[PDB]
Amino acid sequence: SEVAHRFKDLGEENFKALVLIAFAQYLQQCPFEDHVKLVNEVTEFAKTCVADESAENCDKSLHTLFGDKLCTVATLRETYGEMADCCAKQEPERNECFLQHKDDNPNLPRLVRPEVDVMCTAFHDNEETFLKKYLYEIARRHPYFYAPELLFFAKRYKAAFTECCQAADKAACLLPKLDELRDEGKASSAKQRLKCASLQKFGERAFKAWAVARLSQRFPKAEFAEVSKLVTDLTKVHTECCHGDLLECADDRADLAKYICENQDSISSKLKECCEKPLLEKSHCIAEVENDEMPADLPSLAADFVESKDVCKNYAEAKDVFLGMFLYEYARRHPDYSVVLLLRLAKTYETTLEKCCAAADPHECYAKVFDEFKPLVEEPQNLIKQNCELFEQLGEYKFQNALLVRYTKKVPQVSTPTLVEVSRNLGKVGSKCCKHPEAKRMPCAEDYLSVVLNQLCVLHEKTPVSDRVTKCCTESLVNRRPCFSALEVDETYVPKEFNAETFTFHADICTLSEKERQIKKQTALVELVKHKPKATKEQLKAVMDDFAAFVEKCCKADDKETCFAEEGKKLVAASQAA
Repeated sequence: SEVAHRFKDLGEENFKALVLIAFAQYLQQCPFEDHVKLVNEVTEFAKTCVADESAENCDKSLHTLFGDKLCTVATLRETYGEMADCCAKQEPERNECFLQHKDDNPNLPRLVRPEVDVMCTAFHDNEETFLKKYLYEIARRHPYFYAPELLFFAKRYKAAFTECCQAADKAACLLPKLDELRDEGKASSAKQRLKCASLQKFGERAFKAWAVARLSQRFPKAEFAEVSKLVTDLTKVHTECCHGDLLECADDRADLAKYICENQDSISSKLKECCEKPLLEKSHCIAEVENDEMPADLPSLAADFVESKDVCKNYAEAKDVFLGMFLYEYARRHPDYSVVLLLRLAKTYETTLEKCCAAADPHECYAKVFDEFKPLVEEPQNLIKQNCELFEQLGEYKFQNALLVRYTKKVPQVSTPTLVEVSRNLGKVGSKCCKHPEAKRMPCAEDYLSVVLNQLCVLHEKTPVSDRVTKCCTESLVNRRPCFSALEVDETYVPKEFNAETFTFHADICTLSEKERQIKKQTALVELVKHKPKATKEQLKAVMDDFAAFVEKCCKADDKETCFAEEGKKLVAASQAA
């Protein structure tokens, strides 16, 4: 009985909660009230199996069980359309299908939060339904959210309400909290999508190279045998979470947090503090702790990898073991390199041994490897340096604007919603990393960038429109940023004259937040570029400022919606002329 074993391992509580997330990530357009019953039904089942492993269907694979239930409601296409065909199939082709349909940008109502009073009440009336509703939405909206981590945010989102609802000034206690979780969930979300993308599009070897270089930077004191085992289990944890096996993905992520802690001394010292915390906080901590200190006396790399006359011999026997070794070593000494930079050097190295380990004399041709690493190391350091400066000058909002134009000119074929989302996020690299010593910037930076880019890649992949995007995204995971950074203004671009309406801002813009308002301004910026790419100097940065004026002005003209529309009509003529 697997659901019984799993049920035992996680406790009714988290079992039940994880079940809701699996379903809600498989069937996103499905109603909460429905997901609630199905989970209730699966939960009621689980229990009979705990009381008797020999019961009726207690021997089924979780997917079999989990899919028949999902299908008691998926088989209706006048509501769910395409999803019905997976229910036509069987495990494992059916689960395989389900995953194949997870929507990255569902056509879902934008979630708005009710007043603080409204919320705090609901919260007291029934905290369970209140939090169920949360897990539900966060999950239907972010189909690849790391199941285990979601249970953590859940915990944190609960205490916000508990604490803040007793507080004297509820709204002031709370608001900033819901703002922190919302903000930090998105980042989590994005980060995991990248782990699944790895696995799924590029495969396990890809992911392993990442986990090797990553753990190694974080645990430079840990042995390879050690770091290797962690890399194996970390890989199983994300495989399961990314291929829909969420209960066991949590069960295993627990075990790892336990092992790590149990073998604390041999991994890292910065761990002490996480290993005393409650299970969900211990895995989050461990998952996000800082890098340990580097060993006092570590050799010179060149010795075993470029000087040793038995490098090719060693590389040939077990390449992947020897190659992990290089990365592990190379990584541990440079926590100032982006992980993708690291993997780029491993890849240079690998191919460098393929070529050299067959040439007559091997020693003389690979003797130059680190010489090849060099240009690979400058470019990124020079790009973060360049984009940080621009940041201190323009400030965030404007910076994003510059990146919008930059990326819009680059990949014009792309949906506006997207260019506005990805570019605002690309933009956010400035406030995240430029506040670090020239040492910490590259790992913070480039990696941030990759997580942003993989966001595009998946939003674009849905509805593919530009080939250069598909190219840069499919060509190799490790070279995306360099790829996009390299692209230049698409001259093939066939613009769209000028829309009469899409530049008519409406009075209600005055009631939205200053965040959204920038998103409205920015969206039109994007549209601008998509009509006049050819010549767009500072002049653009100038036409944008009018609209900001136009809004600030017309939002306070005591008009009858008049000047908002009527000024717009004159100003759209002003922008078309210029």
